[PDB]
Amino acid sequence: ASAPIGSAISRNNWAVTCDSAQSGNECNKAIDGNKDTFWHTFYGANGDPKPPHTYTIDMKTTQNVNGLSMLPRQDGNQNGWIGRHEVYLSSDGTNWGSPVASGSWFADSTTKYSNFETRPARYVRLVAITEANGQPWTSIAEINVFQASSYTAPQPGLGRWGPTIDLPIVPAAAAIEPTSGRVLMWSSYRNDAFGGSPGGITLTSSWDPSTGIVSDRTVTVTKHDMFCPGISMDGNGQIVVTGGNDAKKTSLYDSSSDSWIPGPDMQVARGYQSSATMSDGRVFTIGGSHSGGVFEKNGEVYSPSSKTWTSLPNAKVNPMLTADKQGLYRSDNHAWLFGWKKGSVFQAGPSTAMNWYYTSGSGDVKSAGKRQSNRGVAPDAMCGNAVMYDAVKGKILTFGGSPDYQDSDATTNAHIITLGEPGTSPNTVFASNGLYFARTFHTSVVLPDGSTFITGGQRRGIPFEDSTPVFTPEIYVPEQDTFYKQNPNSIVRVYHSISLLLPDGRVFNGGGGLCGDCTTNHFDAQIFTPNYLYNSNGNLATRPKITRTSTQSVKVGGRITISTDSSISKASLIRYGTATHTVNTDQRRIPLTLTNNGGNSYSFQVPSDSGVALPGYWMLFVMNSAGVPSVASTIRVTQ
Ligand SMILES: [Cu+2]
Ligand code: NA
Repeated sequence: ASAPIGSAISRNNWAVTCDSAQSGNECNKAIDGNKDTFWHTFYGANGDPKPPHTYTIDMKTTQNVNGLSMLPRQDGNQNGWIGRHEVYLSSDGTNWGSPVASGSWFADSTTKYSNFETRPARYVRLVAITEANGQPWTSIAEINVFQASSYTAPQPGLGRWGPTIDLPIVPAAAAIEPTSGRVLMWSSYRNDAFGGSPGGITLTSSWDPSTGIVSDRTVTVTKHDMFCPGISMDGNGQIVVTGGNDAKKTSLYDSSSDSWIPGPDMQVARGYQSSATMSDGRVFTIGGSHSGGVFEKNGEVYSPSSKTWTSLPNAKVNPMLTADKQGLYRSDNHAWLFGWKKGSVFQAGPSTAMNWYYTSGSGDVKSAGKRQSNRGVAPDAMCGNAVMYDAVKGKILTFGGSPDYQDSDATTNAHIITLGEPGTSPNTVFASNGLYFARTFHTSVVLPDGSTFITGGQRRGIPFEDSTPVFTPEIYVPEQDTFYKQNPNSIVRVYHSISLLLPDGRVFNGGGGLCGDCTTNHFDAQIFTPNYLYNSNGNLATRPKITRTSTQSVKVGGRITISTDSSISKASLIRYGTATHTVNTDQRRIPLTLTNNGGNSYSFQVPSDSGVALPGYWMLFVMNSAGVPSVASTIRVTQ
C-alpha cells in the first residue's frame, strides 16, 4: 500500500469541475465518499473523447495542501485507470503554473497517491494525460486532498525541494543512462515487493528529465530478478548488475542501444555485495551473504572483454566483516569499495578495519588499519555512506550508519580518509564536528563543486518503518570543513531509498519501502535544487553554457578544449552514478585544472592514472565566478 503525508480535507464545501461526465458518472461521484460511485468521461453515445481529461476542485478556502489520493474504480473494470498525470495548484483558479507532481501510476486498482511539499492553494487540478491501457477514458471512484498542520516557507539560500515525480514502482535501485540522461530504476519481480519471488523478471521504470515522461518495462531477457544486487558501470560504459534475487546472474544494461543483455554467471552466488570498477575497466566483487547462501564469499573479477567471471580466492572477505549481531548474513554487505590505482580496490568500511584488495594473481588483501581520529576508533558503520569527493587528492568523506544493520542507533560520525599508494595506511581524520543529525539508510551525492549532499535516513534503523526520520538534509563544504543544513523535505526516505546526481546539477532523491502490503511504500522521488542554481533574489541564476567540445571521447592523460559563452572560474568531472541500499561505487569527482586560451576557451587534461579517472562515462560541468554550474556535457573516458 502507500499513504499520504497529510490529513484528508473535509469535502463539505467543495465545488468540482470535470471536462466530461456521463450521466450516472457525474463529476461529484468522485467526491461523495462512496467507493462504488465514480466519475466517468463521455463514452459510447456521447462519444469517446481522448485524454487529457481534467478534474478541478474548488476548496472555497485556502489550504496547506500536501497530497492527493485517487482511488480508481473498484468494480473490476480497468477502463479509465489513469497512467500519465499531472497535479497543479492555484490560488485563483486561472494561474496554475507548473505541476507540483507528475509521473505515471501503475495499472492496478489500489489507491494512487501524489505526495508533494506543502503549498497553500484554494484550487487543485488533476490532469489525466493517459488512461493506463491506452483508452480514451478517465474514471475516478473517490478523490481526496491532504493538508499539513502548518505552513513554513523554505528559508532563502537553502535549496528547494519539488516537484514530485510519481512512479509505477518503488525505485529501490537506480542508475543514470549516460548516453540518454534518463534515470533508470528497478524494483524486483513486482512494482512493490520482492518477497517470495520466482526470480527471472525485473520490473523497471524510467524518467526522462527532458520530456518529463515516466515509462515502465518488464525485463525478462536476462532471466534475472535484479533486486538486491551489485551495480557497477564498467570500463566500456555498461551497467553490470550482479545477483540479488537471482544470486548468480549478471545482466548488462547498454545505454547506447538501451538494451539489456545477459552476462556470464558469477562464480559465487551473492546478494547485497558491493561491486567496484577497477582501473582497467574490470569489475571486482566481494561478500554478499544476503542471497545464494550464507558463507565466506571471497573476491571475484569480471572482464568485459572476455566476458568471464574469475574467482580471486586470496582476496579474502574475512578482514572486512563487521561485528553485526546477525552474523555473516549482514557482516559482508554493502562494503564501501573504490577502484584505485593499479587494479587495486580500497575498502573503507563499514567495518572499523579498512583494507587493500589486490586483483593480480588469485588476489590478495592487505590491512589499511582502522577508521579513527583524535576522538577514537570509529565503530562499525553498516549503512553509512562513503563519497570520493576529490579523486585527485584521493579524498573520501564517510558518514552516519550503525554498528548493526537494524535495531541499532545511527551515529553522527563523519571522517575524511585520504588515500595514497595502494598498500599504504591512508590518513583519516574526523570531519568538522560530525553530521548535524544521526542517520542510517541515508543517501548522498557529490555535487559539481565537491560539496556532498546528505539526505534522508532515520535515527534508529528499522527497515520498512518510517520511524525517527530526518527530513533536514545537510551539505558538507570540504573547503570550509563545515556542515550546513538545507531546507527540509516532507517525504520520509529510509530503507531502500536512493539519490543520484542528474546531468543538470539537480539531485534525484526517491524510493523507500518495497514491502508489499506495508503502508511505507513510496512510489516516487523529489527533486532537490541546490542553492548554486538560484541567484541573489531567489530566482534561478543564468547558467554558463559549453558552446563547444574538442571531442567527447578521451583517453586518460588526453586533453580536451572547450569554448564557453561566458567566463568560467572552475570545472569538474563527475563520473555517472548507480545506487541501491546506500551503495554508489560509480560516482567520484575530479577537480579540473583549467588552461585559459583567452576568448572564453579553456583546455584541461584528464588525469593520467586510470585508477583516478576510472574509465566509463563522466559529466563535465563548468562554474562561473558566481558558482553557478552549466548542465553537464557527457565525456567518455577510455583507459
Ligand atoms: Cu533490501
Ligand atoms: Na464515489
